[PDB]
Amino acid sequence: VLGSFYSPVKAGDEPASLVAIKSGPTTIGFGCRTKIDGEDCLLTAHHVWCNSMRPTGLAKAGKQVSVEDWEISMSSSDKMLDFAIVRVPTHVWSKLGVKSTPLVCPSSKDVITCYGGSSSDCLMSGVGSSSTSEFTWKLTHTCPTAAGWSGTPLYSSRGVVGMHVGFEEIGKLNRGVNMFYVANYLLRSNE
Amino acid sequence: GSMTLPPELSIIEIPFDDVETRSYEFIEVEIKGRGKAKLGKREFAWIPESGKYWADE
Repeated sequence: VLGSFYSPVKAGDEPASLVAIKSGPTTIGFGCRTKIDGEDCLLTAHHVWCNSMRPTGLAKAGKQVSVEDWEISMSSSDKMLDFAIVRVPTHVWSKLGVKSTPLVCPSSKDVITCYGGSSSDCLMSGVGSSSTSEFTWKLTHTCPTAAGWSGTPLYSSRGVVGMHVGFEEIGKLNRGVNMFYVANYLLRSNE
Repeated sequence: GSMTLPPELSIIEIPFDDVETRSYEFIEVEIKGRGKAKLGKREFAWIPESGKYWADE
């Protein structure tokens, strides 16, 4: 499946909004830079920054920075949503050359490009479509993902429509979370 | 009865305030007959458990 459903991505040519979350010599997931609380933050899956191993550093095209005591905006412990929001300083974004790509409103059927890999230096990408379920917090996507891709944003030509969190049916359909609804509806400015 | 409580109170999250409040598309996800999740523009109530106060994870 590697090479057929996925296509190699040129290091340095990958989305400047995507970053790889590394735990020692192994990657624990993927994340992206976006505005949720009002300033700037790192969006990723819940497990990666909670259940998985301790995030030691972030890697972007070989460039890797150490992860310190960064305040977390909010992260639901639910397995369905499974998302985490970390508030990373601004002097860290430039160290990796990360831009803030905003998430927009998803659609019934939009084109998406999923990026993932064993490391930031060995990136690959898939291609699929994203759809919306009856529940405004659940998104369905066919984008071919692999193990350790959790946290990869659904990149579209219009922007980010959602984030890969898991799958509906193994080998059939995947599952993504609609951050748009969680950002302006579920998340409050009190927590 | 089941009525909304004034903002003068600390925290109040009842399914009623979410049955209706955002009347456009209020989420409807139920499971086990004991738990049900609900969504809204001014509410955040969702716990598919027995305690309904987040005692699973």
